[PDB]
Amino acid sequence: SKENLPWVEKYRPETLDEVYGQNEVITTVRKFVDEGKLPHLLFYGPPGTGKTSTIVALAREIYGKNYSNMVLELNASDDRGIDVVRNQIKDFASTRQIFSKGFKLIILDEADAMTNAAQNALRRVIERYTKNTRFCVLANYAHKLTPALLSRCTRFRFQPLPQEAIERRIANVLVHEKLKLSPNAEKALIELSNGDMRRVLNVLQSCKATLDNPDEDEISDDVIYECCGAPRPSDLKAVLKSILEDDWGTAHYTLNKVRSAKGLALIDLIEGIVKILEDYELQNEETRVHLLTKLADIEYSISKGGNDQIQGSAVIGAIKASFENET
Amino acid sequence: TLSLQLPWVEKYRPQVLSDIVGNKETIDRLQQIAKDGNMPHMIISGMPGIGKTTSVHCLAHELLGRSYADGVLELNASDDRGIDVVRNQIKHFAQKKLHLPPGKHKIVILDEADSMTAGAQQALRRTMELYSNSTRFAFACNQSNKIIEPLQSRCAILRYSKLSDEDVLKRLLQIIKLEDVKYTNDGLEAIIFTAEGDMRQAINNLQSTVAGHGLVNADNVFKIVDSPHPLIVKKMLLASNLEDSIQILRTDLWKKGYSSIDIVTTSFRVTKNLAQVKESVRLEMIKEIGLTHMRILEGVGTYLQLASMLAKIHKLNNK
Amino acid sequence: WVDKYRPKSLNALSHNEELTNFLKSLSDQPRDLPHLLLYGPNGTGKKTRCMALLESIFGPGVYRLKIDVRQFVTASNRKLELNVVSSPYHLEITPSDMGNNDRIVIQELLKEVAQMEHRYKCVIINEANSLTKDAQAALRRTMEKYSKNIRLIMVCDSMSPIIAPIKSRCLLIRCPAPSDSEISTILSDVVTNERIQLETKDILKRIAQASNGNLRVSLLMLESMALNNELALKSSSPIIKPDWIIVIHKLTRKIVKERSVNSLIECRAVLYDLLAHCIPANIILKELTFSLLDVETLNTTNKSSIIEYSSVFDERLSLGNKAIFHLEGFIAKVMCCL
Amino acid sequence: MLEAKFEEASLFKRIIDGFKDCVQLVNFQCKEDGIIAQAVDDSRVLLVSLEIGVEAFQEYRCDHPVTLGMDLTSLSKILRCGNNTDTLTLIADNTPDSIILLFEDTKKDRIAEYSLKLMDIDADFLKIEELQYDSTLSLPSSEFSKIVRDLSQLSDSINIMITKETIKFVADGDIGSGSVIIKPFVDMEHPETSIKLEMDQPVDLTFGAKYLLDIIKGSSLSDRVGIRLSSEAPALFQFDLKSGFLQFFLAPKF
Amino acid sequence: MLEAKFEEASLFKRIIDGFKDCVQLVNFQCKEDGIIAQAVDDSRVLLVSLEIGVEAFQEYRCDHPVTLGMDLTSLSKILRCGNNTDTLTLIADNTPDSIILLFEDTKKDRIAEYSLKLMDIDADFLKIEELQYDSTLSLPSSEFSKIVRDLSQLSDSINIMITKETIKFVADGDIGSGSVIIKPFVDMEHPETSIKLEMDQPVDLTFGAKYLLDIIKGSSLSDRVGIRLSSEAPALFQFDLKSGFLQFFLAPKFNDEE
Amino acid sequence: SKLAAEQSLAQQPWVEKYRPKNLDEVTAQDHAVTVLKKTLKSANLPHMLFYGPPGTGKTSTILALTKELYGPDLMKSRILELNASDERGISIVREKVKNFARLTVSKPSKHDLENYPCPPYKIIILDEADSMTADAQSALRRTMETYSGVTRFCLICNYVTRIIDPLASRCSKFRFKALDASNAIDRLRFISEQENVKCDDGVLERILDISAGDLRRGITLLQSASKGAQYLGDGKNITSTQVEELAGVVPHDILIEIVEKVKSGDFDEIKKYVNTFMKSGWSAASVVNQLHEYYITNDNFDTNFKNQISWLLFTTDSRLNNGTNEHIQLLNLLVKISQL
DNA sequence: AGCAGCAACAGAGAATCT
DNA sequence: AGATTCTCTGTTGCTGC
Ligand SMILES: Nc1ncnc2c1ncn2[C@@H]1O[C@H](COP(=O)(O)OP(=O)(O)OP(O)(O)=S)[C@@H](O)[C@H]1O
Ligand SMILES: Nc1ncnc2c1ncn2[C@@H]1O[C@H](COP(=O)(O)OP(=O)(O)OP(O)(O)=S)[C@@H](O)[C@H]1O
Ligand SMILES: Nc1ncnc2c1ncn2[C@@H]1O[C@H](COP(=O)(O)OP(=O)(O)OP(O)(O)=S)[C@@H](O)[C@H]1O
Ligand SMILES: Nc1ncnc2c1ncn2[C@@H]1O[C@H](COP(=O)(O)OP(=O)(O)O)[C@@H](O)[C@H]1O
Ligand SMILES: [Mg+2]
Ligand SMILES: [Mg+2]
Ligand SMILES: [Mg+2]
Repeated sequence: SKENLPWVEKYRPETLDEVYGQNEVITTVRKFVDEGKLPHLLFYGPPGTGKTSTIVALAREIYGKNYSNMVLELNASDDRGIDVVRNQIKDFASTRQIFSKGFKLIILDEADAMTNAAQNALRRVIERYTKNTRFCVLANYAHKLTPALLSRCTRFRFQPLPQEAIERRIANVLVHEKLKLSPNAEKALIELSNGDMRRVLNVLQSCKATLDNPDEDEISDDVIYECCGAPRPSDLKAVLKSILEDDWGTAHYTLNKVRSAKGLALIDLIEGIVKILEDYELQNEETRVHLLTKLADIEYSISKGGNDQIQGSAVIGAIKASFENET
Repeated sequence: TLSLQLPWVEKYRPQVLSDIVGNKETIDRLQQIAKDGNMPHMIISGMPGIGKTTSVHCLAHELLGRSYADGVLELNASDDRGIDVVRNQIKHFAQKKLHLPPGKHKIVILDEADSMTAGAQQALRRTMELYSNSTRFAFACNQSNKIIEPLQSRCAILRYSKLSDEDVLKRLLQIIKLEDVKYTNDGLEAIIFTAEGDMRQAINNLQSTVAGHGLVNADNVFKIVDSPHPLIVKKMLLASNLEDSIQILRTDLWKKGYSSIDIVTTSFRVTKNLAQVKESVRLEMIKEIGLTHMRILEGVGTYLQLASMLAKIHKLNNK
Repeated sequence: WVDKYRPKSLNALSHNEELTNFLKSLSDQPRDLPHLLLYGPNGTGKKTRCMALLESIFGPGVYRLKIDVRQFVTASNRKLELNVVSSPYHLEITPSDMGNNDRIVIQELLKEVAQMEHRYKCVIINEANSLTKDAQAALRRTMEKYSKNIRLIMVCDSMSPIIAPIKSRCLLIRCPAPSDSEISTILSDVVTNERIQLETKDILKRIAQASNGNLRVSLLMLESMALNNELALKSSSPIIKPDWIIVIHKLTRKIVKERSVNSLIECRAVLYDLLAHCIPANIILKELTFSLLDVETLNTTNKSSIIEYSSVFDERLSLGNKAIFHLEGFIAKVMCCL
Repeated sequence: MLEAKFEEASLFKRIIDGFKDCVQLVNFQCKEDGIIAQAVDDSRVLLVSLEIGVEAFQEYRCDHPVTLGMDLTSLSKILRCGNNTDTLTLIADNTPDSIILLFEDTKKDRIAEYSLKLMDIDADFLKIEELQYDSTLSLPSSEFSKIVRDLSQLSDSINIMITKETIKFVADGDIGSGSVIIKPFVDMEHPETSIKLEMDQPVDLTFGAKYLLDIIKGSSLSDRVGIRLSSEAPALFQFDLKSGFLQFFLAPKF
Repeated sequence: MLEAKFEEASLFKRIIDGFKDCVQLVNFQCKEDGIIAQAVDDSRVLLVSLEIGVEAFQEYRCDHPVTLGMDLTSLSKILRCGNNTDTLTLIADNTPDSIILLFEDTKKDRIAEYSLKLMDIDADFLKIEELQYDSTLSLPSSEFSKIVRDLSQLSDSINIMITKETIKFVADGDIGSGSVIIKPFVDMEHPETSIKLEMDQPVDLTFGAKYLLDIIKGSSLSDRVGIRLSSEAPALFQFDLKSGFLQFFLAPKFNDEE
Repeated sequence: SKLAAEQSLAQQPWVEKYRPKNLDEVTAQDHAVTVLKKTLKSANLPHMLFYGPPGTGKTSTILALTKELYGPDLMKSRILELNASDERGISIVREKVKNFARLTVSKPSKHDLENYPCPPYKIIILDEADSMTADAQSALRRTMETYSGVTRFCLICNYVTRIIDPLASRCSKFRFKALDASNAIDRLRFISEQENVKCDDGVLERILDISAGDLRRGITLLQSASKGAQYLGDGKNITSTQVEELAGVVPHDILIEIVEKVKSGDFDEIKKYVNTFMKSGWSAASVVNQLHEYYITNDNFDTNFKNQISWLLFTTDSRLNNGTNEHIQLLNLLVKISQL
């Protein structure tokens, strides 16, 4: 049953009308398929944007419910070498369908992990067998693909999910589940997503589990922040104010009590302070240079461990010394 | 839907050497060779999508006439091209008896010659030397340095260059006339700008824009085929003030879904190939772009690292 | 000799009485014993104290040990060859005898010893600082999965390269270097047992002042200078210094005397000759910097820059593999500073 | 539940030999009228389809169909314990995580029993067989194997061409070309050697030699092989069993 | 001196086939009552021990024992010249640097003679056989080979369990588990197919499948195999010869010990 | 059977003796165990990614969850645990992990369904995912994306940055918080009472203060203090000084001597005192941490001095976190802070 | 200090011929 | 029925990226 799959897998789009966020590419692909001229596609974009769902729904709309048989889907989990290409992909492209009549579809998902020799062998397979089969390459990084292979396909960039589409999907999930969500809670949820539907679905399931109730109540900002462990804008701005204006010992005490009262992480506070200070209209860019350099150094040091108190004091001192040049 | 139509790159693929709008010198050279005969061993190098495979295909077709089926041996990178293949099949084809006109020869086309192993390339030397009177070799590669010098010593070297704006514009105008498409000057200009000397990519973008919107206009081309990635990165690095570069990185690159690895790597390429600033400042910018890369390869790839890289580059440019 | 007079039990220790009492406390109940990590200066006597603690956890047969050999296969049939020190109650492995293949030996050998098993068999990991981060990560879960059959006693000189999970997974025991007085008392018993002739006792103190807490170096230097004075130490017996220390001192003299590229070439040559004779580059850098700071011709401004450059290039050497590439850079930076 | 006892473990071993190598995953389904199994190779050009009726077994009981998927390699690894003459019983509950293979000798003596781990495969049996094919022919399977083994050496493609009273196999590659021409004929001295051909329309199809080579294995299950060709669908090569058949559907090269 | 003539070179070739692969060095010793040989693998979990009495030979003369060590691989390389029906004579002086293998056909015609270089091995023959084992069983060796070949595919460990009137071989690994259960029985229609079992105490030991696979080779020397198991010592698998025997002693896995 | 397990636990060190067996034993990581308890009644366990400081209880939490889910019978049949002591290349991830994921779930027994929920999926956990290469990690993407109906993936790591972005997006991120005195004093007091650890008033809270968010190190220090107090047999209570002595903490007077040498003194005196201090074995990380606490906490230094001392201590800790020589780094730090 | 892709060599199994 | 030869598969080593 579908009630056992996680929310990321349960709510996977099955038709092209359930893929939100991407409109300019979805309409163009629908027109390509209706008019017949479907070229070799290259879906490039960040994780969680809906490239795999888009191509799966496309193959479903093209071949019907028997998609799992008329399409050759290869990914990084499967062995994709040059010999694998030579045998499997060439035998698939050269032959025809065993279930119906029509062009074939080869979905090379996550093809950014393929060997250079494999791409060099495939770039002539795409150019030779082009009247009976098509190629779809999904990628997160366009630098791992050879320029020859990159030039044979039409590139579609999957933009991050905007506010309207992600709110539409959230409303769809809140309709499918016996769940209510606060408006400010929804805004905070959209803020900690960066256009990643996977994160939204995961944390929505997690905060529904956090409710502890038969779901007669609502999900507020407190639930989201306590479940995702993300700092609140209130505590963020309080720490920033105490760092910018208050005394050194008082700033240290404030940072300690804020990061220990809710168990917040220093890296999340660093990213939040970076995001907040990005809107600050500042004087001569030397302060911004020092701030960015020191904050990136502290983040790279945190990414390897160390003393949290020493790193917090380093953040405080870096912000203070950076702002001391603004006078 | 039941079947698709042939793409314009394959449908309008040139079949005669006159239809090629590539490098005029080498094109007339190959045309005179096909007219007179006595085709020598050749290695055609260049960049993807400029008319290298089509050129050698047209040359072989025009030179062999109807005997193309039994006189031309095509081997691509999709087929096994190791030492065993060169030893058995290529040698059997070169030793094969075939009655040809007194001006033609058997042609062995080897696509993607830069991918053949060292053993096969070494074995091909005497293979092409002992049968150089009834078998000729034509290599098509992108990097001539990947082919050993002994093989390059026995053949001509044809280096294909990028296609100027005029040639791609003329070819696109011919395709539009042959297809009856509604277009405009700014749309074709945007297409050629996003092509970057790539004729195949230009025709592909044109066909995609036609099948997606019908009218080839700059707005449609820009909304379907995003502007060149390296140009926005160059404009970001060449910014004079830190806030302008930060806003460019935020809106154009980060808010549109470009990964940090692509941004930093495109950034490295732009710098390496930069010519506006001096050598020392370019080396310092490349050095800074490197630490950000090392930190991103270690999994610390975020917007703060790119912001710090830009800040360090500006500090270097800050005398 | 160092080996002829060495304690074999906890009651035979003659310095750090608080550490001996802590070891006796830890060995009172031996079955509920967690993993241990002995850290401190090199030459303090932690490897003797670990064996003395094993002598309290088990019978006196812990010292009757044997050397065996075990072969391993990496991806290549290359048979990594590793010798093992084994005892009927414990075993000792030194992953510092190979390159980046520490993880394979660690995981395979420890899994074999843990699957075969007072009730547990002790494991002594010698020189845990040379353990690569991947080998330490592999040992991280092996320390916890098999805690009723395998107990680790890791001997190291500095917990700086040891990862935080391993640090947390074992008790930490510090071994401070013995005071000059205890070293002098030990040397007194040694010279009365080895029948050495001392005109004045204070020379022994000077030996301590020349060893910097190292007992292994102290006894060896005492015996080396006892052979030059023919078993009769006088009031002004010269101090026997190792050859590499003299080479480093001459290198610092050359550094402070001449600062040029022509001298940088011979400095690189001296560094090559030192590295080719089984001398680590970190110790070379440490001794070079410490003896350069002792140069009275320089001032505080020079010494501060010297120590900063030495820290920077020590980080470089800990992050690099071509040690001379960092040593020559540090030497050039010091030349530019002076 | 699954409860199927083969008189001779050998029959099952030869059947599996047919799926062997050319496919990795097989989906079995037992039911009231027997057992069926389907396997498709990765490139999707070959489908191996089996049908064993109730009468092919010495004992068969089914009150509740069971579908089970498995790795063929794992299955064949275990399929060499049959002594050929051993008795083989396939056993599984209604919601299995494994399939039990039980080999026993006549006497109580030796009992080899295996418990093979199953794979979850989305049930999706194909029904691509045609009502009528352009041409139909049968001939001794050993003869078909030789024909395939001959030509295979010359090319990676073997063409089958059918015209009135003529069947022609052709391969053409680097070293040269080859052809095998056979004609329909009834041998009364023993009709298992005859070559029948019913042509409604001349056909001319090309197949990848590597696949025909996989298919010839069926010779070990039947004396004759039936080949049905069409320009509209995958070709069918069929090997009849006593109550059943092993079928190979192969898509022609485009 | 060493002077042992085998009627058929084949017997010696099959005997050496038994040491083959699983051991590298073999130490032979000829004496007044015959020839013995011992070989231990590198991990020391398997000992191969041979005994050939004087009566197994067509001619045997020994007035002075000789001990000689050699590389097994070198020996087998030379052990395919026997034509099986050829006559084989092993020859060596009292202080040998080599061992001479002399193959001759009935008629004076073909004489193939080899001079194999010897290795110096510290003489240290083991005597690990027990007086009584927990359980003893014999069964056709071809049956034992099949049992081992079955289970081997499933795991690197094969367990042998013995209870009253029951012998059970079991393997359990990744793809699943398997077991072969056999019961004692006397077949008068030909007793070489019977399965005997004498159990003084139930036993349950695990062995490394790679080693049992080496051991099954003895089938070529005898119709039956004797298996003696104990919880106190290496298991003994024995293949009888006419006047002699080939024995394999295998240490049970402790949990991980071949 | 069970009694042998009880005795082996009783003869086991306190770290493994008091390992959380149920989801209720988790004292401080409540946000994660609440979701884990809620999904125990449902059947929609998503792919999870535990990350946080070492010793926070990630492995213990996942073990307790798998136990409460499957029972001690299915605990060994529906779990695939891969640690850092095993090979986890592309070959292993493609063969073994994918074969286990593609396999069907084992049939539960009659006693399993009566007491445990027995979900229709199995669990594949990968402990210490920091050592996994990024290509072997990307190989797991579709493996965990397509076979989610039959298996669930649980990644465990300390640095969440070492895991690629797609894997971090596919799994639900669970951040384990540091276990300071506040949220772990209850667990420490429970461990002390269960072992009759007679201590003073401010010992346990001090122990966690030395632990810096690490309950494993705190339990180890408590066990060491209890052993040292039982060996003496005086019947007194453990003191905070006795605890900080064996914890590697430099005494207050020795640190005040360092402060005096830094404040007043030249390069030579500071170098000599550092050479003397390095003779007594102290961890440079602890000395740097104590100096940082003293300098930032003391309200007698200028803010301009405080920014510089914070940056210098940060640089020194970052350099020490790479395996450098403690003596050189400590001397450089003290010299740099003496010039201020 | 992986992998991979490789290619070559050796061993084992199956088939055919005497 | 046994022996020999040929073919196929697997493992190891070397080279290149
Ligand atoms: N545009 C979208 N509309 C609705 N749901 C979406 C959308 N994009 C992602 N999702 C959800 O996120 C899940 C994962 O989507 P995927 O297509 O697998 O992500 P992706 O774009 O392929 O990025 P990868 O796989 O990490 S490279 C889907 O099953 C949906 O539940
Ligand atoms: N000079 C040209 N004139 C007309 N069409 C061209 C020209 N060059 C390329 N094209 C088009 O581009 C398609 C592909 O050209 P190719 O010759 O295959 O590219 P290439 O120069 O060989 O670079 P590769 O194959 O990536 S190494 C042709 O089928 C044409 O449609
Ligand atoms: N939240 C907790 N509640 C109770 N005991 C805990 C808790 N966290 C850790 N412990 C104790 O610390 C021991 C180690 O737990 P682990 O789960 O291995 O720590 P960890 O988070 O895995 O650290 P690693 O493995 O270095 S990342 C457990 O056996 C407990 O005794
Ligand atoms: N308790 C002790 N009393 C006297 N000498 C000792 C004692 N412990 C160790 N020593 C000696 O002091 C020196 C210490 O150096 P070494 O043994 O190498 O240290 P470690 O045990 O840390 O490796 C050796 O000569 C050693 O035998
Ligand atoms: Mg995807
Ligand atoms: Mg080309
Ligand atoms: Mg853990």
